[PDB]
Amino acid sequence: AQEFITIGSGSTTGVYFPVATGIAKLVNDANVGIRANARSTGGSVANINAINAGEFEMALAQNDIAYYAYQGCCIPAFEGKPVKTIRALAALYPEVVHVVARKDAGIRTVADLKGKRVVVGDVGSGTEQNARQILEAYGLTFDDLGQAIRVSASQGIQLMQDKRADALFYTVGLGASAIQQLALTTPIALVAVDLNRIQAIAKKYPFYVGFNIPGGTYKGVDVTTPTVAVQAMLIASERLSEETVYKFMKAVFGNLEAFKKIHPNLERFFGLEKAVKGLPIPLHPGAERFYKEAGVL
Ligand SMILES: N[C@@H](CCC(=O)O)C(=O)O
Repeated sequence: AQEFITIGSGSTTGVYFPVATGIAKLVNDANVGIRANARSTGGSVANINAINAGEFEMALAQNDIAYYAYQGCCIPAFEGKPVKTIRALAALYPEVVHVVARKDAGIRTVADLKGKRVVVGDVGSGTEQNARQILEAYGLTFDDLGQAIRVSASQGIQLMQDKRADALFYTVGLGASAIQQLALTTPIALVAVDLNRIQAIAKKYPFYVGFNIPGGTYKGVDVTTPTVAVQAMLIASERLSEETVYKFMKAVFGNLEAFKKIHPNLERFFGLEKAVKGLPIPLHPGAERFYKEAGVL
């Protein structure tokens, strides 16, 4: 096809990557004049910066990060430096904050992370921002950690396996390959995140919702873990034409069955009505047209 669209995602072993890869496949197989490809990246912040720079046309990103970027606030990457070019295409599924600790590492709560070697997320990840915020809720900062490691998901679980890291954060949909792998190769435990503590700073970071990771989701973790979650979204540049986005939406979301087959999180959590519910940034004109046509707006 002649209109090229690159979709920013995340680590190859996270959920954004397989989802973006699946979306690109649906668009390319539709033969509608669009040539799409998914790019692995550090995550939400890197993706939004790439769209702002005109390097990516679309990307997956957390709703909280998208809001901070659009409004130009809350986090260093966007404080006083708004990215008004991003638009929402659809809300997708919940991204849960996973706090994974090696057993016998002396870590039972977030407070125990003080002095430990922790993988806080990849460079340019939304994960790193959530990690800083959660630590703040417990009165800590990255300077209280023994080491704040920033690497990809694959690299992070390798460090855990080799005992070069004691804990790892990952804001990601349930069932992420990286987390499943980590649980299978290493004796781990999931650290809970107290919603009440998070609520104490909800005025600064208002997007967290309570979420329970069901016991048995990951190998060796049979107890349910109370934590928090944000929402994964598909975003795009306002520079894309209304018709390009519309055509794209039809090829991707036109056949819900085919779309949900891309990943278990979509099959489990995706819905057209929820796709336009409580968005943090404006909908792209082409998406608005699609949803109106679908009778959702
Ligand atoms: N939400 C994560 C990425 C999760 C994923 O790759 O599935 C981030 O922005 O860092």
